[PDB]
Amino acid sequence: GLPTTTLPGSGQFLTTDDRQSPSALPNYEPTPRIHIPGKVHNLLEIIQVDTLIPMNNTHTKDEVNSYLIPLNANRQNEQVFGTNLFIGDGVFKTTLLGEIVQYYTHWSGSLRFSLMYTGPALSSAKLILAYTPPGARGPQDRREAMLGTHVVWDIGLQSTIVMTIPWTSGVQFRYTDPDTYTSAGFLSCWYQTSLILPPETTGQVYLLSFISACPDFKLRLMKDTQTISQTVALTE
Amino acid sequence: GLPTTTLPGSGQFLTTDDRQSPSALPNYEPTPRIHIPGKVHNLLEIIQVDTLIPMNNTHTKDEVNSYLIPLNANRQNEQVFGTNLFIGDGVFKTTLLGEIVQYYTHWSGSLRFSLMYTGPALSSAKLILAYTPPGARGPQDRREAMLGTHVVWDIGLQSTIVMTIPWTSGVQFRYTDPDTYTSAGFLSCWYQTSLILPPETTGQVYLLSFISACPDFKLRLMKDTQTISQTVALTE
Amino acid sequence: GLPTTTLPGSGQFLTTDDRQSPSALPNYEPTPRIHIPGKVHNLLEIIQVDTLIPMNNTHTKDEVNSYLIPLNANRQNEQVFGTNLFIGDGVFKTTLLGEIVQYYTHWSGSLRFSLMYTGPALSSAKLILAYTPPGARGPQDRREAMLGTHVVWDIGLQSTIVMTIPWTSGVQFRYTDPDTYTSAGFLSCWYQTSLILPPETTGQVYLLSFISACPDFKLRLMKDTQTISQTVALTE
Amino acid sequence: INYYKDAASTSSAGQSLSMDPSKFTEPVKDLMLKGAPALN
Amino acid sequence: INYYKDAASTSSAGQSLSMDPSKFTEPVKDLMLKGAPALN
Amino acid sequence: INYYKDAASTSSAGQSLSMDPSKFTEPVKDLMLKGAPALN
Amino acid sequence: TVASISSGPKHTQKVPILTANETGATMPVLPSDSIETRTTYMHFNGSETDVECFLGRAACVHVTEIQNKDATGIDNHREAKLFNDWKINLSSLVQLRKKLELFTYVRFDSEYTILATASQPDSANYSSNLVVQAMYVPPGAPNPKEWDDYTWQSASNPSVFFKVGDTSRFSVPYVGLASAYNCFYDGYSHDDAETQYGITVLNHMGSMAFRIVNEHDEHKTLVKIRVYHRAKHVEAWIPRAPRALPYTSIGRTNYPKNTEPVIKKRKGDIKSY
Amino acid sequence: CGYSDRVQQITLGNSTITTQEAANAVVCYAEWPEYLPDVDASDVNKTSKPDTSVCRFYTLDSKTWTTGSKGWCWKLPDALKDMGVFGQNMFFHSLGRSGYTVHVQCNATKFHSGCLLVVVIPEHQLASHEGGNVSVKYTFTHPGERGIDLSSANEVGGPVKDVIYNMNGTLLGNLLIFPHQFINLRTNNTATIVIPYINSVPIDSMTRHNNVSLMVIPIAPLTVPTGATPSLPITVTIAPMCTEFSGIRSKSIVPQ
RNA sequence: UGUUUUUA
Repeated sequence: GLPTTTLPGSGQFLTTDDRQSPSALPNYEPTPRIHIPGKVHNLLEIIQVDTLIPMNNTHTKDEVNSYLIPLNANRQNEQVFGTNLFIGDGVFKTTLLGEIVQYYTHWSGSLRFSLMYTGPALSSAKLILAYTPPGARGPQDRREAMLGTHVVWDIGLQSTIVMTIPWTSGVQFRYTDPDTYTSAGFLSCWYQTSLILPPETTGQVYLLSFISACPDFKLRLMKDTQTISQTVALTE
Repeated sequence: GLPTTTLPGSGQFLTTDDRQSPSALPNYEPTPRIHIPGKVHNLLEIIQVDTLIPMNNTHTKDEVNSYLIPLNANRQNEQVFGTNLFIGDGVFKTTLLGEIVQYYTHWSGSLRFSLMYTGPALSSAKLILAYTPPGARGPQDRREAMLGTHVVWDIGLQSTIVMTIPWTSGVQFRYTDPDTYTSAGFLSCWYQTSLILPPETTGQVYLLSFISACPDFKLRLMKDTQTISQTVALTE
Repeated sequence: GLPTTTLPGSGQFLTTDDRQSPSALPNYEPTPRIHIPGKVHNLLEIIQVDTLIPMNNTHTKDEVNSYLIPLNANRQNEQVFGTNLFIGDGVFKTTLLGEIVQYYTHWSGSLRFSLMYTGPALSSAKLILAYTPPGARGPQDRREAMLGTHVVWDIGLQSTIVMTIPWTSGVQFRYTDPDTYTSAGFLSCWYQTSLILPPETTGQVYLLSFISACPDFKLRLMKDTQTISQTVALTE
Repeated sequence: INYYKDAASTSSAGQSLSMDPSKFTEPVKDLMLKGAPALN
Repeated sequence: INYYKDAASTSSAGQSLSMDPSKFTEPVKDLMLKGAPALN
Repeated sequence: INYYKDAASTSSAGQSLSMDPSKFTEPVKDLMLKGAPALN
Repeated sequence: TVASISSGPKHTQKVPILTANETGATMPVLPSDSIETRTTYMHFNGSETDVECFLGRAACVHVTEIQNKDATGIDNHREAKLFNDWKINLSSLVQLRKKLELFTYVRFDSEYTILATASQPDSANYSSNLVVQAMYVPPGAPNPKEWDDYTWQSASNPSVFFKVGDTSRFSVPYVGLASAYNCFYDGYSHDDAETQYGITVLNHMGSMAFRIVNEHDEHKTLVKIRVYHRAKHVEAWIPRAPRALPYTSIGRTNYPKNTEPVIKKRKGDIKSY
Repeated sequence: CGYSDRVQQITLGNSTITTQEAANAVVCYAEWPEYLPDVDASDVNKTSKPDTSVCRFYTLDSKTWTTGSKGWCWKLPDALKDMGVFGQNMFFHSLGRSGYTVHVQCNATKFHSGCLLVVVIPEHQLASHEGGNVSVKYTFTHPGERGIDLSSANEVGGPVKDVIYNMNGTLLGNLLIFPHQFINLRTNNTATIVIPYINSVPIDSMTRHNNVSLMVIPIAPLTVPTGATPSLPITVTIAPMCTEFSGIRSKSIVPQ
């Protein structure tokens, strides 16, 4: 018989090792494969899909209103919303991007941020979406915000703006978990001109906010999420 | 010596693993092979053989009468027999098909159901064999039964009808053990016209019922049967 | 299964064995490589770099003065400095050469000893650097010293002399740890003529001493240094 | 690769793909075709 | 080298390099080009 | 022969035979030859 | 592979930044569309986000206490914990459940790892060298009723014997009746007013029964068995909204009454950072 | 070369739908509905393909969108069980397979504000409000053309109706992973979603199992101009396509 | 040509 020497770490159970094993059902034929639509090979496919951000993260309970960014008429040089860009935390935590991101430790690449206007067709508004790279505070005024990466958004026939947050980092990868060194910066929106509503219309109109990954997006080092928990093993 | 690392599950005895092993009788010559008729390679060969169903499953003790489906003369629009099609249960449990089927967890394919008439040659009858696919109850009348898969059987020189129960299922495999989701449906027989007996003949005539598998039949995931039991290991 | 026989030393953990092992992060992509200057492949690269010897090893505390070899004006036929050539001990212990050398048990090859004069440009001096091979004591006078390997150094426009200590040994390798049998010998410096200082200048001028390895230098049998110690495992 | 001298030491043969249910299903002297009168 | 008869015994397949996010991102009947008016 | 999918699973690379001590020993703009006056 | 292309100033009637999300399409807008970009490369394959990697590492799915003790004067060996039965499900431990429930249909070959660890909480002189039998009981097969019943014979049932402290490791092919398992089933067993919703045998992996084949010692030894499942050759369909609220039951989408808000309320207004 | 992508016509059978403010139709998972091929078929029975008698637009009874409307949910093929010949075939056959062209309609003025999320969820397994292991009863999951109004009160054995949690314990904002379209009143008055047959089996029981679920959910609430009726009608029109039925049989009896 | 790449 072949002389062998067993290395240390023999008889260890490692939850990550992909080894062959004996089948407990030999010569068993598994059910044939049929065509099912919506086959997912990679998470990086589905993370490229826009999902609503609960940006109006200001409610006592979870509400539909939490997804609605309020716009107010006849407001000049004023803030619409503001958020940090810890995508594994805050407003982003509950989004598909955030949820998938939290299954991983490191992230890189560009984020895709969308705003959709839901006000009357006979209304008009210009907004400025501003991304503030890290190292500077969240902008406290518009003049400060516009110094960074920004898109001036004219609201018209096209209801949606798509502002890409360009990958602005020294280190090649950022932490998904809120970390100071790997802070992504800040995102803000301001009134460029104002919201003008047509006659016979009152009150607040709303933006819908979306977040998606750009195809240059990266995730690595899988981890357990903190988005789900249990004390007791479940029963049927 | 070759450095090795022992995986977890080393020194386990798995009753299904087909490994090489040292022979306890080296250089032993086993008796020569001779030709014996009736070689069985696969169970799917023998399961295609018709065996009698104890359809008259109505007796205090097991009887030959249990295999005899009674026919009564001068009965119009009336039921002959009825059964569900759990082939690992009920009337089918004790048949060769049922017995082999119970050694497996999943089954698929078409069943072959045969009726053989044993009444006088000078007798006449028309019967309707009806298969009711699942989702509908067992038919309570003939008009209900004939809406499903059915064979109108004229009894004559050919004594036997062969009604194939076509594989009517959404899921590709059914459970051999009675399960609601994987119910195969119902089988019934009715008087299409009536049984007419010749003069000088009285009483009941009988059908013999057979069940066999069609060559498109499938069985998988071997299991222990519940058709045999013991409390004590046997002695000679 | 393949018959095997486990050799003795199976299940041993040897800190030196370079074996394959299962990765705990499968399919993980490590950060891309970028160009960083100053890549070190081998210690024998960096050990060829001159580092200052604390030859003036005569102070109560570690001082900058310890690196300064004092020269005195109008001294004839007198010693400047003297040292043994245990490079893993004494004046050499704290140098880069000494520090790297102490990570190894055996050393071979030639040492490169440099002196840099830091006195006035209008000063003049001739020094004799003498290497005394082992078997003879450290030279007590110049006439004794000059009988060995020596460089007569004229101090001028070129501030630095580079005296190579030629590998003078019977055994092919010497011990880095002070050992009598593998003693490397002695190094000394003497006034060949004298130090003459210009008018209006007083007191001591200084030499800087450097030690480096020649490209024929060898180190082997790695070991733990005694240049660092701890009683308690550190915390953050 | 077999690690032993004996044939008994080897693993199972897998599957005999050669079926013939006819020897059990149709063990008749005269040939009976599906569709033809069984007796005539 | 596979040490077993069964396909289930084999190791994982690694990566499907074939992605197509379009089936999720752009499940539209008419083709929409980046830059072109989404509606016209 | 590597028994694993991962590069991290492999053994050490042995030796980089490529040395160049010059980057540490002679990191000078102008070339200095042994024997030539260091400064002129 | 190019990550970012070089792109300079844009003065164009093509506005890649303007779209209509009303279409339900996510336009592949890049940084090159909103900013001036430099050329960068990915240096990245996306190997770790493949479903085989995402869904294809071992996870605890079941934990069970069984006792090797004298069986004299015990009427139910299942309930005295001389053996325990586990209806195989990956829906009992929530961390793995959420991962699987990112999808509607999953087809995978399984790889089980069973780790038995012993403890003698009361006076014991030695650690018994117990052998656990893990017996796979598919639906229809006689579920063990006694710890040394005729069932354990496993003449046709798959069975594993392994020492306590050590582990077992066996692969199981995809055993589903359908072409894929249902993580979700919007239906019933049949058209009945009181039949079970969601719960269906489409996901009946089978059952696993665990006993210690050893006879009793004088001391009671408690063996906690931990079942680990690793999915292999994973295929997944129909990505879903991630689970937000905690679970209450196996195979049900049920969530607790009076459950807490999962959207992380801000400190300050919508304008705060 | 001029024309429009907002002006659309869908003709199925004897039914025709027109729209002049359409957003680009969604084809779920870029896969058009198709008949089951022989390589995926399990059932040996020749399938009844009912053609234009069932493959036509059935308009569902209109819903009223108010400022306080939470949303509506329909189950398919359940919603169409009482619709012409499709419903009959559904009940007369053991097995059924069908794709759908969903067309949701909500028109308003250029003064109106509001946004509907029209989303198709495969295997939309509802959660019980009673928690624990409580089951949702057949009658509540199979409402028919009435559908489930999420603004309504809970019922014993009924589903949970908090639209925020998608009736299933997932968040509303993430429904966009499913094939969806918005009716943004400023942009759009009609959503269209072509659904293929989505199941783990090639064909299935249409009565006991709902393959897909149509949800119409107000995200941005209805804001009508001053003096207007604080209501808008929402009309759902569904057409089966590539419909297959197998295993014809006595008509199935279902609860209620 | 208010043109975008690639190579010396």
